[PDB]
Amino acid sequence: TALNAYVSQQLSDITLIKAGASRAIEKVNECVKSQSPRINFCGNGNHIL
Amino acid sequence: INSGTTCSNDLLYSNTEISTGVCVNYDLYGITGQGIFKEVSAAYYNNWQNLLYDSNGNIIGFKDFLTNKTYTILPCYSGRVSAAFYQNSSSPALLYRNLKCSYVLNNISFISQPFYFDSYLGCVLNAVNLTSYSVSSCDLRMGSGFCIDYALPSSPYRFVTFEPFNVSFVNDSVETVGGLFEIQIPTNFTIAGHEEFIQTSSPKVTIDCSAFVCSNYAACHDLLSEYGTFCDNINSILNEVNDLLDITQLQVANALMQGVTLSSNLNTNLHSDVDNIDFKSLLGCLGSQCGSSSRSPLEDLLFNKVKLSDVGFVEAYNNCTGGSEIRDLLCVQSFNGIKVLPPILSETQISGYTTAATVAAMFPPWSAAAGVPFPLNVQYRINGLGVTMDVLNKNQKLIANAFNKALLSIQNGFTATPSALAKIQSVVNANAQALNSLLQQLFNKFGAISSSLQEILSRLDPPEAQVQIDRLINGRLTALNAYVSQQLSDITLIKAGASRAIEKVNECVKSQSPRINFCGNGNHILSLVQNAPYGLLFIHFSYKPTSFKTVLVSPGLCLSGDRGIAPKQGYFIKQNDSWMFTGSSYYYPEPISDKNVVFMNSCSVNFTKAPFIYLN
Amino acid sequence: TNFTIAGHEEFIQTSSPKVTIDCSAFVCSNYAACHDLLSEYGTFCDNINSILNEVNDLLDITQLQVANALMQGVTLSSNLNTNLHSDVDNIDFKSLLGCLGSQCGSSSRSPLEDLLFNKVKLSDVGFVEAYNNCTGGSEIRDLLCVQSFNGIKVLPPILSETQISGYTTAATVAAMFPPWSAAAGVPFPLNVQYRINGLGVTMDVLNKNQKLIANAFNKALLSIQNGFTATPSALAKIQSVVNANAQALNSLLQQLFNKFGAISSSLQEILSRLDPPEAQVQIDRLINGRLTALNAYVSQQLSDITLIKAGASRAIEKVNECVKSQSPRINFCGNGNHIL
Amino acid sequence: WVTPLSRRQYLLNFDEHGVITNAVDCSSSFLSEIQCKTQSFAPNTGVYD
Ligand SMILES: *[C@@H]1O[C@H](CO)[C@@H](O)[C@H](O)[C@H]1NC(C)=O
Ligand SMILES: *[C@@H]1O[C@H](CO)[C@@H](O)[C@H](O)[C@H]1NC(C)=O
Ligand SMILES: *[C@@H]1O[C@H](CO)[C@@H](O)[C@H](O)[C@H]1NC(C)=O
Ligand SMILES: *[C@@H]1O[C@H](CO)[C@@H](O)[C@H](O)[C@H]1NC(C)=O
Ligand SMILES: *[C@@H]1O[C@H](CO)[C@@H](O)[C@H](O)[C@H]1NC(C)=O
Ligand SMILES: *[C@@H]1O[C@H](CO)[C@@H](O)[C@H](O)[C@H]1NC(C)=O
Ligand SMILES: *[C@@H]1O[C@H](CO)[C@@H](O)[C@H](O)[C@H]1NC(C)=O
Repeated sequence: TALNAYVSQQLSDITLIKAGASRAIEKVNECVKSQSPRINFCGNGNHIL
Repeated sequence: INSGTTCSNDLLYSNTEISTGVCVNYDLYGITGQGIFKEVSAAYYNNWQNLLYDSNGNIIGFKDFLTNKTYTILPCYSGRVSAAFYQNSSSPALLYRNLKCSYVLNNISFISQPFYFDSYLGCVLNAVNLTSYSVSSCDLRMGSGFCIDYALPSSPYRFVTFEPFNVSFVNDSVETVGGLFEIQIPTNFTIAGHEEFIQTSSPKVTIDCSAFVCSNYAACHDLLSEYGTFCDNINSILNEVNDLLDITQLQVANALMQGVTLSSNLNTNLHSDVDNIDFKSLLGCLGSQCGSSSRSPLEDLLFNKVKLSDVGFVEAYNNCTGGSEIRDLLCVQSFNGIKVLPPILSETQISGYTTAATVAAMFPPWSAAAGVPFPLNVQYRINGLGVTMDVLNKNQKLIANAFNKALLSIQNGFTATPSALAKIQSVVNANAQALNSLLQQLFNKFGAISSSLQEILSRLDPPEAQVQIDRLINGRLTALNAYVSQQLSDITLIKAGASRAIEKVNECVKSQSPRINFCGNGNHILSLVQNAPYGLLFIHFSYKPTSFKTVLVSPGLCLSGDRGIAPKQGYFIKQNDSWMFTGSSYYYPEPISDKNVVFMNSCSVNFTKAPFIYLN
Repeated sequence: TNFTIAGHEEFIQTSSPKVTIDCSAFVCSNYAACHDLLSEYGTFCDNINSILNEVNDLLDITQLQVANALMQGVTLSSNLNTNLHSDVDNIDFKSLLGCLGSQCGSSSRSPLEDLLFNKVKLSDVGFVEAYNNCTGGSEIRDLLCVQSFNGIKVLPPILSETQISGYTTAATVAAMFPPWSAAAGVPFPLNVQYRINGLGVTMDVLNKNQKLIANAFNKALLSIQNGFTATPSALAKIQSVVNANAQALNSLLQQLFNKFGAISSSLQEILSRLDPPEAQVQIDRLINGRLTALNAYVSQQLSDITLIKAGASRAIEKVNECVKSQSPRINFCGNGNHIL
Repeated sequence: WVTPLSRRQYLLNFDEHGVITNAVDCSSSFLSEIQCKTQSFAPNTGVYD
């Protein structure tokens, strides 16, 4: 029962980890390697690089 | 046991022939079960072999001793019935999925049903075959594009198709009629509104692991102390869910209060309108004198229709001790360990943040508009869709009246049958159902003699009491584990939704992004934000044409000298034997200039040649 | 100095098979002494069904959102028959269009969709055909009917594949013929020229070279079409998802042959060999294990549905930003030099 | 009139005065099965398995 609870908690946390990693990939592709015409996404209003 | 030759002939019976094609109970030399037989031709049976098994240890064949014949054992059908029932009806419809009507009426049914026919899903009972008719929405969805409709007066049920989406059709051409295409350009327009609710939070549920199980008995506590901690794993999950909710709320507040600056001369009692646009229903209070409530009238109307809010739980928990009637279920849940805690930030603070964010796009220095006034920003965002600036400068009071009418309509639509309140009440009902299930879980025996510890402690011996309480403890702990797993699965989706909520707050309200088909529906103009129970409410304004006309347009032209011209967000029309330019969203002919035509240095093949355009 | 046009493919999962499980049919097949004990665990039965119904409702809402995103603001003419008009500016679209107009019938998919579906058997139509070929002839020794005899059965989605194919065909036609409701009113060749010019290419070469662009598009479409003979990544994922579903179903079915510390894994032998006072414990020993297995399965399903919904939202965003419009987001739709 | 008896499940409805007014046998028809599943007498519109 303890092992099942642990693996369930791990499988639940993996989803949030993957969501954060996808957000990081999007931020890398849209703020580091390219200058996106979006406001309040990469920084705080006055974002340069 | 139940296999061999030494049998007991006390309960004697006569030998019967083996029947094939029917599901019957068999007793084959001790082998008992239920299945269907089938005569086959098998040659793999040796002299010392008479049974056929599988990898799981199930008999799937045999050979009779008296008659050397081979048979195969297969089970018969075993399934359920799908029934669709309306609000007030005599008998619900029936659907046997993947079964023919003959098999149903001959084997599994013994009632002479008057209505029966075959479909793509199976045999349909108590319905009418009307698949030639289509509907837009039906509450009884069966699958594969079919749904059952109910018509008040044969049978009231009908079997029709399901098609919730369709395209608009016009009477134009799909070819090149004389070198020019045929498209429709709007001639009149108006402003329309649309509300949207996105859930950003969930009720914070805290469970006392030592009170849900072993409420007040000492022997129960001493027995639960033998299972180790077994409560810290639940407390940590609850605490981490509460921390995730708090972080989400803080991130939403930061996104609402990111880079905003106002003046110290506002009072919200005299400056509540700009360009003849009434915004009193979307503002709270910002100044010196104000009470404990700062919610706008729209937020008031939204919160007055929901009882379980941030203050509703507080009032319900206050009205538990003493009082007049304590028959409420919330007090009963609180007396067992299940209690809901308020969020870290009050609703008044969120309402004030929303009011500040709304004012930031209404008065100088126009923080939420990059330093652009409200009417100028609206005109720019309408021109960006292919509308000339002249008709926008001439029609301003009309736009103000359209905005006022849209606000009045979106304010009055929440009275009879709203749309954003449906999600709120659904979330509330889901939480209430989960709490009721977790509470009713305590009324199960789980193999014991009773579901009450008092009877077990006052009837049986301490060892028998322990034996009876152990199973209850295990069952309740399993229920708590299932509940915390469900809570994690729900908080994951809540985070996924709050992410998009924050994204839309940052990219649709406090800023204007070139992302088309993201905030609105392609014709988005402006988006606002409002405070809602367990989420936020967005007011999306769009550009909606009303009238249209048929005109002939040209994709591009080529001038003299192998030069070419291409329009931007528009077309080239022909009137009084002259080429001019018009917008893509409003019919307004204007002379061809250099600010709306892309210049090229190559004459295309399918471009219309006209050596009469005197443009440099 | 010289350029060409290349094509790529990408598959995003948006839905999943809808699995329904019955507590009674899975725990106590047809025995009353087992039902008498299962009645004590009353609240454990009407929770798995609720979780599965919530999962099915979420999948239905996701499919409806995908359909709405595919059919949002699409104005088409009433003089299109989909058979007389199938190519524009020397670019063929026969392998990408199905059937649209008042001349079609049941068959409405495209040759590419037919070629893609002819390699996948465990689809909704496949499940329907299997459940039809189950008991009642066409011997059902397959595992699907055995799972169906124990309560494990897959239900078809709300919207059939034909309707989704028609929606995709309409969305593709919306950017192929006037009015161009999916290209902001810009014709296809002019839109391609503008998208190429936006990367830093002069208009002279684009205006002088158009048949080359048409031939490049045709060659890319032909290479994408005649490329499924091997094992690509899209087909690999489409097979892997159904393989994982089948593996999970078989693992759940195999749980009925475990003893969990009892004398046997079959209730028939227990009921025919021991007395009820000694058989109740042996039956409860299996009931507990089967309930735990069902709980673990529904937990795994609720964990996977979140990733499924995230992928579906990503697909909806790509459809709304990369297909029906041209968004100025670099390194989002393609590898920097994306066109359409 | 005489009719035999047996051990079966039944649904009972009590008013504000404690008088039984309605009853349905859960093993009589499918509508009765739906009513005993929902523990009510006017269930909502839906697809019940
Ligand atoms: C179903 O009924 C038909 C006709 O009564 C019979 O021939 C057939 O064997 C039955 N099927 C089973 C599985 O008993
Ligand atoms: C079946 O086979 C056995 C083994 O040869 C034989 O002794 C017996 O007579 C056979 N039965 C019949 C009915 O032929
Ligand atoms: C139901 O109606 C449709 C349309 O008229 C028809 O094609 C179909 O054959 C009918 N079904 C039966 C069982 O007759
Ligand atoms: C455009 O529509 C508005 C709204 O009814 C109306 O007041 C106005 O007269 C219309 N203009 C024309 C030119 O039809
Ligand atoms: C400027 O706009 C305001 C707000 O609509 C209006 O009250 C005022 O009369 C306008 N000024 C003139 C000169 O019309
Ligand atoms: C570019 O390559 C293609 C394909 O080989 C060829 O047809 C074309 O002539 C080339 N262009 C130039 C300018 O060499
Ligand atoms: C130009 O028109 C011809 C027919 O005159 C047609 O075949 C060709 O596809 C057209 N090209 C473009 C780019 O529209």
